[PDB]
Amino acid sequence: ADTIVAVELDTYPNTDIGDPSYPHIGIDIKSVRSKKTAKWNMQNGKVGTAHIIYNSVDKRLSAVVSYPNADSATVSYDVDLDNVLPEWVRVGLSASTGLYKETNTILSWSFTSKLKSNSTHETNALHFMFNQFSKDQKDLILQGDATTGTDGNLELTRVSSNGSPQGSSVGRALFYAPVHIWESSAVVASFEATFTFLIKSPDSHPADGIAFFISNIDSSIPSGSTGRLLGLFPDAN
Amino acid sequence: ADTIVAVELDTYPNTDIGDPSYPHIGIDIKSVRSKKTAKWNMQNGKVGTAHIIYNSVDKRLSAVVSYPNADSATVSYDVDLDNVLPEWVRVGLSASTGLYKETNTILSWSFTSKLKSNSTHETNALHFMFNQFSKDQKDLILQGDATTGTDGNLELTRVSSNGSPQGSSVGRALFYAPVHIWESSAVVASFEATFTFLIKSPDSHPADGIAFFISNIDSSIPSGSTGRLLGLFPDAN
Amino acid sequence: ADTIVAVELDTYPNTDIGDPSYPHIGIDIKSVRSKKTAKWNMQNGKVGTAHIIYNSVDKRLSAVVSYPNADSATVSYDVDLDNVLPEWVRVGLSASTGLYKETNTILSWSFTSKLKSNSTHETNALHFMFNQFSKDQKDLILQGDATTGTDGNLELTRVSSNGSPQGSSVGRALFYAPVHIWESSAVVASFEATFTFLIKSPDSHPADGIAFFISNIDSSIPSGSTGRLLGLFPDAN
Amino acid sequence: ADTIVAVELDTYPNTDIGDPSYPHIGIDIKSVRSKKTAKWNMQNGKVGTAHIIYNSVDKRLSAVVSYPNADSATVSYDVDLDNVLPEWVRVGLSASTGLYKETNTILSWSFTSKLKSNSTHETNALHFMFNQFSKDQKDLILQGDATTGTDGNLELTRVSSNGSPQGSSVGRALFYAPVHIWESSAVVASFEATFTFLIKSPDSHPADGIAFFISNIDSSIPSGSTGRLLGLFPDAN
Ligand SMILES: CO[C@H]1O[C@H](CO[C@H]2O[C@H](CO)[C@@H](O)[C@H](O)[C@@H]2O)[C@@H](O)[C@H](O[C@H]2O[C@H](CO)[C@@H](O)[C@H](O)[C@@H]2O)[C@@H]1CCO
Ligand SMILES: CO[C@H]1O[C@H](CO[C@H]2O[C@H](CO)[C@@H](O)[C@H](O)[C@@H]2O)[C@@H](O)[C@H](O[C@H]2O[C@H](CO)[C@@H](O)[C@H](O)[C@@H]2O)[C@@H]1CCO
Ligand SMILES: CO[C@H]1O[C@H](CO[C@H]2O[C@H](CO)[C@@H](O)[C@H](O)[C@@H]2O)[C@@H](O)[C@H](O[C@H]2O[C@H](CO)[C@@H](O)[C@H](O)[C@@H]2O)[C@@H]1CCO
Ligand SMILES: CO[C@H]1O[C@H](CO[C@H]2O[C@H](CO)[C@@H](O)[C@H](O)[C@@H]2O)[C@@H](O)[C@H](O[C@H]2O[C@H](CO)[C@@H](O)[C@H](O)[C@@H]2O)[C@@H]1CCO
Ligand SMILES: [Ca+2]
Ligand SMILES: [Ca+2]
Ligand SMILES: [Ca+2]
Ligand SMILES: [Ca+2]
Ligand SMILES: [Mn+2]
Ligand SMILES: [Mn+2]
Ligand SMILES: [Mn+2]
Ligand SMILES: [Mn+2]
Repeated sequence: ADTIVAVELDTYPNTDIGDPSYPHIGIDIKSVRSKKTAKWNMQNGKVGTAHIIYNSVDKRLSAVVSYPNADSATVSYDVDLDNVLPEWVRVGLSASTGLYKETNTILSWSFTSKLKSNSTHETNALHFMFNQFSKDQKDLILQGDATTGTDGNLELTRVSSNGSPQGSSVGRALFYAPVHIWESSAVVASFEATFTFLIKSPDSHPADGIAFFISNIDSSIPSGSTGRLLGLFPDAN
Repeated sequence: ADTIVAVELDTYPNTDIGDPSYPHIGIDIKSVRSKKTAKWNMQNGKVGTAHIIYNSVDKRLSAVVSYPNADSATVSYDVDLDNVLPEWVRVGLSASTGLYKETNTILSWSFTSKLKSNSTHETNALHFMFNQFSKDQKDLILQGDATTGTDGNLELTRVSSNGSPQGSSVGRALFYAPVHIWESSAVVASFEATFTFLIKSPDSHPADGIAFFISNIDSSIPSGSTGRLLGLFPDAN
Repeated sequence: ADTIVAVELDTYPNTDIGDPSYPHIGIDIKSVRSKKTAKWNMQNGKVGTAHIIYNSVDKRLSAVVSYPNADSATVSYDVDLDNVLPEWVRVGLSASTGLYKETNTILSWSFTSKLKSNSTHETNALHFMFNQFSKDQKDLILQGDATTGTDGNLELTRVSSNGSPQGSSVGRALFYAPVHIWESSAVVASFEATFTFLIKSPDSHPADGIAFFISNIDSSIPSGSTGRLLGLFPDAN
Repeated sequence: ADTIVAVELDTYPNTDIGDPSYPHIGIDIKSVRSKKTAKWNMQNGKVGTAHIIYNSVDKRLSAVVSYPNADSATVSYDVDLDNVLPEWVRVGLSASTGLYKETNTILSWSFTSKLKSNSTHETNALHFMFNQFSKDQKDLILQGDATTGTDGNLELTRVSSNGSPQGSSVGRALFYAPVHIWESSAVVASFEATFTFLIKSPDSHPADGIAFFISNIDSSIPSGSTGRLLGLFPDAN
């Protein structure tokens, strides 16, 4: 299977698999059962912002999710990515729905990664910023039900003609170029990601969530990973 | 077949195909016969720097090549890239040798492209910086004789284990991710590229040169494009 | 006597001193009488964007002003800044009103300057971005009627608590740190500036305009430089 | 007195005031007696690099110092800068010598600070990079014995005409523009600083060290702060 490290914006509580009894943000390391979570007050129909950061000095993965004029939610977890992910990876966004649904619209997404060599202290870096998505975005790899173009946004999951989100949907978008996330021969390594989203649902219980993830370069949506699996894992192990 | 826009650092004069009688830098628009050139005092064995810039406001492609403590060579050409290249392209470096040779070593390469929407005025951007190249640089597509790893450098053309250049060689390196170079519905579009090189040759007359180029995404080294064709064109038309 | 280089967004035509008979954007080099102008379709009440760029390779100062979903206006002028401005300067925004008025509200302002050494080929750079202004913005030098705080915006000229513009007003805002705009020992040098503005007026003829300028570090609003002088020049010579 | 937050590269152990019995790097919060330290293998005559980082999500100040092809030293400390420093500050570098001496040469220095609004989620930023220091660097405030120009470097402490470092010297360099380090109404605040240095001494025990610091905007060298006080504190409390 693929190797996944992700930050999830979980909108639906699946208490039988470790989720707390309320929407939450979490840090997932090779498992959908978050290693750490924090309560999240998701606002249906409002544009939110998620910021993820990691640096090899502290080797701590943190994330903060918030809405304009509102208290934010934050979660952090100490993890050595050199022992979890392959040297080269691809980064992306994923989302899913199951019995319950919601729109999983991405309005913007930026990412920056830097690697400083230990031998010459020279830096290698990558940065990309999307504030508008095109109908034919060649620098993005769309998987599953993900689509771009409508209103210049990226719709990770299926949305019908009348604008209603569909259930049992899963979709992801990965940046085309592989990213050198870590190198034993580097003095300092770090990355940051930011994305704005719009989660809207008709029912009282929206599902299932959105996640920023990092994985092996040839990663694909695990078959049947709709619902609680967030298009990231093959099972709930 | 391929669509090419490039800035050439032509070290060998091929006066039979439009080249001036001296090393020069030039702007090539869909043809190896530069639309504009400038005399270049290449210094065999010294590390040089090349800077290329373009913006849709002025629709002018300019380049400056220089060596520390020496007069620089500059060349500019008016050109609307919207009417020359396809919307999406790939950027890279190319180099070749023929009867005569030279090392076509790249010590660093950076690139930045920005596109501003005409509707929301928001910007999309891409930036990458290579100050060290590794044996397995996954975010680079290597073609022909290009290799990476030795001394953390990118050798565009064939060189022995000691550093001796070989003739009849051609190689290119392209950034993995496609770049959205121009968009009709964009207020301003621009890009810049910078690369440091080391051209060293044992013979009196080195050849054939190095070039920074922009092409269709599926661009490949044209058959037989060694020597004077710099691995960019199929013929000298 | 200050040394001024500026890009003006001239809303009121003063034909007695060289202005064309319509709103326009122009490049002013040590004189309010623009060296080059372009027709500008100012839209009263709407937020617009102005982008200014200059690079030592081409030695050309260009600017583009536009409003979402509308054609833009562009003006360019070839000028060697090392022969016009002192090596060190301060950058800022200025605006004024006279018999007629308008709000000269700045919603955001960014600037980036780079100087690359000719001996070591290394670069010095400065970048600042203001997407929100505070009541006490310590990194900004406010002159005349300029104030910060109201709705997180920078009001260059006097406005009432409700938003009504006042006549006979002049104000400027300069970045606190001096900028090394040019250095003889530099291979390449360049800068870019961007700002969003909101010009609204109750009368049929708004005045007088907004300008992005570069001046000697100790520059101040010339005595009586309200109205047509845009707070930049002592007279209309 | 001033309010100081700093990262010290302490080359001389003063065990009577809390220093460990070996050169070290430390985090100083309003006191020369570091809140946290780490063993540092300083290499006399070699160019080293220091990287400092801080972010409001983890509220952790970290620093890493190293030399090419050698293990690095790292120190991290939990601290909420919002409760230690004033809203606006100035950043700089300081160094000193006492009975024993060393050259406290700075070859490069960069800094970046970002503040994201909680009501608009828009960010304000500042970035500066010095790879070359000029004899008259107007964007730098030099204090005490600090000088610039010699070989394009910044000499924090006095060096004789023969190139020998002098004892009982103290000097600092602060960036001209004040920096908005924290803002209650900001969702995320962060900053990073990097600088290369060259510490050389004929002595068997060089002294006293270099430090990157953040202080009140009107900060000046405390009288008599040579030696173990690193030009940052008035006493060793
Ligand atoms: C029949 O009940 C079980 O299945 C429904 C529907 O599950 C699908 O839809 C949800 C929401 O989109 C996805 O998260 C799932 O992966 C499926 O795709 C669940 O809603 C039920 O959950 C409720 O009951 C559980 C058992 O007590 C509890 O743990 C949950 O937190 C929730 O209260 C239930 C899921 C069984 O795994
Ligand atoms: C026999 O002479 C012709 O061929 C040689 C060798 O050409 C190959 O090597 C060069 C240098 O690496 C490459 O640029 C070519 O593409 C081939 O790979 C050339 O050196 C000769 O050029 C000289 O003579 C020309 C006159 O015929 C003159 O125009 C050139 O400027 C140069 O002085 C020559 C090339 C014929 O096309
Ligand atoms: C009495 O007329 C002259 O003065 C008025 C008022 O000038 C003040 O207000 C304007 C607009 O805010 C500022 O630009 C000035 O600097 C003063 O502060 C001007 O409006 C008049 O201009 C008109 O008439 C001119 C002469 O025919 C003509 O050239 C202008 O284009 C305009 O049509 C006039 C200005 C004399 O200098
Ligand atoms: C007489 O000894 C005391 O003073 C000398 C000189 O101090 C000055 O120079 C040093 C080095 O440049 C600076 O750090 C000081 O601030 C003064 O400017 C010190 O070298 C002595 O230190 C040694 O002895 C101490 C007492 O046992 C010990 O704690 C130190 O670690 C060191 O071994 C000494 C300092 C008294 O405070
Ligand atoms: Ca869940
Ligand atoms: Ca040639
Ligand atoms: Ca006018
Ligand atoms: Ca000490
Ligand atoms: Mn969960
Ligand atoms: Mn040529
Ligand atoms: Mn005018
Ligand atoms: Mn100490």
